[PDB]
Amino acid sequence: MAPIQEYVGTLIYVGVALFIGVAALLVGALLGPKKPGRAKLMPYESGNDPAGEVKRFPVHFYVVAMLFILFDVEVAFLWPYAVSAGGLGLYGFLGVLAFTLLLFVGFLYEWWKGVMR
Amino acid sequence: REGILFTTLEKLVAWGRSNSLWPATFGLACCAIEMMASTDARNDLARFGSEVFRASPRQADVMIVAGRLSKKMAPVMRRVWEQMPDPKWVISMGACASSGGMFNNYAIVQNVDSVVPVDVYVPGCPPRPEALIYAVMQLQKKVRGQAYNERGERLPPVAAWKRTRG
Amino acid sequence: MTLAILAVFSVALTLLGFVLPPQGVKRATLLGLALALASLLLTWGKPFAFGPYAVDGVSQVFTLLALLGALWTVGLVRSGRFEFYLLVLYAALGMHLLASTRHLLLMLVALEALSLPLYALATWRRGQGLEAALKYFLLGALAAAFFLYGAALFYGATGSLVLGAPGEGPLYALALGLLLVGLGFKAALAPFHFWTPDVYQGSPTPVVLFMATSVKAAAFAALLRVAAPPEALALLVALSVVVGNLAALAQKEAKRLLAYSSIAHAGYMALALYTGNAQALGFYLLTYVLATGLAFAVLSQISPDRVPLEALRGLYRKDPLLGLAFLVAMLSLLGLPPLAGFWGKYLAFAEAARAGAWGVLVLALVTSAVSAYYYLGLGLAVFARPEETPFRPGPPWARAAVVAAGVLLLALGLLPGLVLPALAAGG
Amino acid sequence: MSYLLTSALLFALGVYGVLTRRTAILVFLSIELMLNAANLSLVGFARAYGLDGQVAALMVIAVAAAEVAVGLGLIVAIFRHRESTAVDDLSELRG
Amino acid sequence: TWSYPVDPYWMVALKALLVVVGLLTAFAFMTLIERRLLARFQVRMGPNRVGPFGLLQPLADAIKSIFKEDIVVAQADRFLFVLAPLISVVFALLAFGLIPFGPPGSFFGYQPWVINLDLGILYLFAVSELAVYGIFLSGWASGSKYSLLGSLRSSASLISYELGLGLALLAPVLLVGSLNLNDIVNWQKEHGWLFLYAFPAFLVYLIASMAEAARTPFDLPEAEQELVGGYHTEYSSIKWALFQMAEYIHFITASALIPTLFLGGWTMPVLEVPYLWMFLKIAFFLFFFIWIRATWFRLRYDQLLRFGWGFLFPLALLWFLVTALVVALDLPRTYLLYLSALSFLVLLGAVLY
Amino acid sequence: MSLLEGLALFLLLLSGVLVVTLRNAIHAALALILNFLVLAGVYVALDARFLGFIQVIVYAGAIVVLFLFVIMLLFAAQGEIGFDPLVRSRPLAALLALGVAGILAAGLWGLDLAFTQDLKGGLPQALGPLLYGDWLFVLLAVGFLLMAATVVAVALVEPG
Amino acid sequence: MTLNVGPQHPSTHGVLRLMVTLSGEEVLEVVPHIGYLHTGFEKTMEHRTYLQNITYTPRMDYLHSFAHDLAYALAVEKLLGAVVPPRAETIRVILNELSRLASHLVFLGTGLLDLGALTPFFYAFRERETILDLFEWVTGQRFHHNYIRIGGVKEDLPEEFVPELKKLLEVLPHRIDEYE
Ligand code: SF4
Repeated sequence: MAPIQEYVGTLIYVGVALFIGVAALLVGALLGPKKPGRAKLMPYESGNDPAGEVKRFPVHFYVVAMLFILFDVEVAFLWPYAVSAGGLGLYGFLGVLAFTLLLFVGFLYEWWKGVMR
Repeated sequence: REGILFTTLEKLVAWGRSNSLWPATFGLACCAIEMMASTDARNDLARFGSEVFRASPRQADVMIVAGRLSKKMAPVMRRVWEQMPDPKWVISMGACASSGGMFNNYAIVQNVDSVVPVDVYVPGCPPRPEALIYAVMQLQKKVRGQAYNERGERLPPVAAWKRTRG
Repeated sequence: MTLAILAVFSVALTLLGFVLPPQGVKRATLLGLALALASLLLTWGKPFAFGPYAVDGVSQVFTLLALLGALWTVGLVRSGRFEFYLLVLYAALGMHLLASTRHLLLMLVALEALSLPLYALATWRRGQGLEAALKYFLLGALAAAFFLYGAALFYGATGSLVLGAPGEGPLYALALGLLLVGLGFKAALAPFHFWTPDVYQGSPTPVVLFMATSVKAAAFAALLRVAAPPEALALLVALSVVVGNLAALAQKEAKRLLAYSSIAHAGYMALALYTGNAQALGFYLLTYVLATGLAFAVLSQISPDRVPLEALRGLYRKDPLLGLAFLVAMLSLLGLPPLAGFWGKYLAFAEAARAGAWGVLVLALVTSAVSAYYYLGLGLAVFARPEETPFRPGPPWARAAVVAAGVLLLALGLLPGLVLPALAAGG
Repeated sequence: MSYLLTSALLFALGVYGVLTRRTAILVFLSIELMLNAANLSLVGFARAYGLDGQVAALMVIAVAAAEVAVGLGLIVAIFRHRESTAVDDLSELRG
Repeated sequence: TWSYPVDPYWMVALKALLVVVGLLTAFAFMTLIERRLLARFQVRMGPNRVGPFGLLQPLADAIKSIFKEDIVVAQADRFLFVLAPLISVVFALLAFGLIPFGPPGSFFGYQPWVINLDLGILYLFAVSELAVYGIFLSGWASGSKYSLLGSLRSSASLISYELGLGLALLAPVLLVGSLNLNDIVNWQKEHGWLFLYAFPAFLVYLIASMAEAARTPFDLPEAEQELVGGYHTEYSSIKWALFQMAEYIHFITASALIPTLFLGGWTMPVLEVPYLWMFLKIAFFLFFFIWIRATWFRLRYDQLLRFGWGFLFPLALLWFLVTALVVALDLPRTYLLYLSALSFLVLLGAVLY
Repeated sequence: MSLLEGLALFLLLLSGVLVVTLRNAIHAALALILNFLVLAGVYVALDARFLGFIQVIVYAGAIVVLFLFVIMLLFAAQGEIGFDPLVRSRPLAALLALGVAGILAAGLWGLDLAFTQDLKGGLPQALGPLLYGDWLFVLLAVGFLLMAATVVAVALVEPG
Repeated sequence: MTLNVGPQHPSTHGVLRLMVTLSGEEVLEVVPHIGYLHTGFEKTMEHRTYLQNITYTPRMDYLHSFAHDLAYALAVEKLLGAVVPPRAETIRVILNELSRLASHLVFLGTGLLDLGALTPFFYAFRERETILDLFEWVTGQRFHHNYIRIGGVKEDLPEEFVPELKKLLEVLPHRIDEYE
């Protein structure tokens, strides 16, 4: 069960953090000299820009991201199972086991193939 | 905006700043190993607040011009200098920087202050590590606002807030 | 059961296929399907539930058809890749799942299950096959949202999450429509159709065969488990048959044409729904499938990629048998006697007349005449246009299969009263 | 009931989104919002009918995610050698 | 919870506010100490001046940090630039009020914790994702594709490991039957600490807790001597500190979580002294990390990815599954106790070198 | 009730407004997260706790991030990239929007039900048995669905 | 991208500018660009005494000064014909090899620091200091060592030097192993 109270408490926590946040920033905004750059606005790779080529970049990042989603969903379910489990007995367990094995295929596919593509 | 209300406050802030100074060293030649020396081991920048080293000079402000400088390297360096935020100091480390020794080529740059302010000279190529320590003590106490010159001339705690970025 | 085979086989096969060369995997896939199909046969005439998952006669029938289609299509391509089999496998299974439950959410899920890999299958990697794909996906997800909204209103209208609840009127009335929306897109009923010709143009023939068969089947199938106002239906149908035929005048390309055609057919199928008689509708779709199957098979041996109408012509020369097959097809699609299509048409019509919807029904009859234009437009062309351009002679596999089909067409043309008696028992 | 009005509004809004934007990804974004409108609805009905709509929601969610992924995969693959972003722009198929 | 009565909202606020600045001061003196503590190890001596023992230096550092305009570039994303640190720091702060420190209500009649939940882990897990939002955003904000590309590496990687944490958190939740912290502790109060019960999950959790940017992952990057890290590099004044700050708070949050989990929070079988035992665990894990920080290196991310992906996450769930089996099967849990301990011994001994 | 309750729905709706206006992709996306924040809060308020957390976990945690990685990948923080092939369609969009709500509203006027038969429903405790046993079919479907998705996803990127 | 990895960036001990054609994770090719520390010693020294020139040698490589030193010394000595005391060559070699060790210290020092943990550096430096201290004694200088006056060094070692040298030879084996 739960007290509605603690959710209130949640909101509390967040509001505090934001104030202190904002305080730091208000300091930041107003303080210091008001002297601008005009060429320090150009990047730090030695004053060099990373500009030199513009192209399309690895699907690697997609792959990982996508992966994570699926498995995050996986996890999602295993939490309820975690809650009610022994009470669900062996039939509980078997279902989950099946399911799990399915997602393991995703992994395995990617193990022989390799995430680097 | 740099620390002041009454007397107390600015001196406070300046003390804070001075004792926390963050070295961005800018190696370029023989200096570097002696600088690495100046950090390491039985050498201590520890209690000197300068145990702090950060690759971004956007995140550091004390420039230790440590090496030897070419014509070809000069504009580069120029931008490097340029890429510092508002408070910012130039130590001219060792002789090579300060004026450039024996090399007197038609192929070189000499006497680095041409392209930058200088607050501190520390000659010797190399000097003893300790001299640099001494230097940072200097630069510390310079910024402490006790700064003077030997011609009896007052030296303000800034003199490279006398070459400005905007 | 059959389902059992699917899930397992799919899973196993996934990794296994690496060991095999793609041809060995093609071999594999062929086997699996055939087994799953087998398992239907051997269980034909008993219903088996396990939960809301409940395989019934109706389901059974439609998945006979579907599995068939997928086997064929794989049949046709050896220049592909094993993934392009796997996904089909998957999809089929997804459609099996669709039919054998009346639990709405599963049904929804099933739609997604079938639609996703289809998109991927939508390309021989050509640029076209990505545009096509994209649209279809995008539209699909939109319709999804509706279908989802409908479902939510069912849970709204009753605590039920499974078909069979009567509610009151308006909310429930509303809610049901949005289910028709989903289904509509999936069967590509007008006015949820625009994309389908275009997508066909973009997509290579074998794929299209499969899509144009199975998905429609599935859609009507599932649609049947739902029930609906006759007025809505009448609208849909009208638009489908009219627009279909009108745009078919505009045509100059096979791929788009056939889409339009199968929209007209969808209109016709939707008639049946007035009673929801799946003896009638069962029969129809079965027969419809054959013809439709036939048509694309032929087209593949031409090109398994887009080819305009003209290119096709002179087929009897190329092979006599092929010329006759394709010919028969056109007539079948006209739904003539002594081809099963006439009866199929009739049966639907009988359910319509019970429903007492006249105007519609009449119009339907009119436009069923219209269609004949393009069927002869092709069918005679077969013998004519003696110029020959790219033709592919294919395997014995397909040739035999196809000629079996064209005869089978005319066989139920003469004995449609054979299977139908012991059709659609619901278990 | 209020909440249920709200849900419908969000559905409507998303549509206005989808229709205005010709940039595909922003469409896709909109779609997602509509989907969530749904899940809210479910919750309302859960207060009537007993929390099956929670489980519902969860299933739905998962599906949404799935379709997201795939859609983005496609989106990716389309502009993996093409620079457009609004996609009626591409109209190779047309007739 | 409902099982324990609540404080009125004002008093919550008071506590919240306190603990927030408490954690500020926490980090402060920690850096100071870490710096120095490294020095000793590293045959050098730390601060001993401006202190003495450099005790006033953090203040000094802060004062330095301010009075410098945090630079804005042309080609900036105004809102995001400011926003991106805020957010992260917000989400770093958050999730610690949750945690108790002593027995219920027993902080001078008021609750040790600030908040608490029945549904503990979820919150934690949830908040952890949102920092990462910050990560790549900062990148983007800066409009440096150098920074950006790094942030993608980073975020991606982070997120992979984020997943392993989940699979870890399933395991004790089995045992206690819940993710309510109090209850988890209390379970251990009777039955015993969780490091007993699932030694290989302890392992993976540790190694997952690395991933909170904790180095030895450490192609984190930083700009120093690498393809630069995101976040920083294009920032300057206070904002840079913020990034750093956040990273430390994660570190510190983590320094609590691992005790919470495997040993429980406070709590000793040998004597009950409330506050003490907590700090002591904290302290330990801290020091332990610092040993890591020194004596361990940089991977090459490629390695790391292979590692998590190929080994850790499947293996983590594999172990979990075992445990889930035990708990499902409702037998004596003893056999698992037996197995875990042994399996660790095995899995160390197998590769003793 | 309706004081705070009222506000939260105003805000929620507001977040919605933003995302369909915004032609700063990033700004858009960001709003949508804030949306889910509210929505989650409201979930909890309507005693759906689990659902609350998952909303966050999935959408914000995973989903939008993935989205973002792509739009960053494709270097467009704005949909302002051209100008529209039709602009007439804007008011027409706005027309239709009103209609689609109107019909739903009408439908929904004519009823009220219970809203009341449990409390503290967001607890996975009582939800487990249903899922596990009855929604189990769906579960298995889902699980496969994901797997298929994976494979698909792969196939999208490199062939095989 | 084509990254122009410039001088000192990221924190590179060395400097130079590199146009890194990066394929994506696997580099394509690096087009090196230097000239950022050229001087033209050789000219200046042709405007100097040979003796003077001996100061220029440590400014080349300084990690091992003595090789330069030696190489030049010898070359000249040879050139106009000269001999070297035995004791001289012995010492000179000692110093040379000591400078060799120094060089290695720096080589490995940077390696360890650069990738991987920073730490091992500090110990190597401790030892390096010792070496340097040894040098301070004998040449009056930390480095840029000068002692060689061509034909030997300037004068013989300190006697105190010999003990101290021993010390470091004791430690170093033991010390080395753990670094290795
Ligand atoms: S000034 Fe002295 S320490 Fe520096 S580069 Fe010259 S020799 Fe090296």
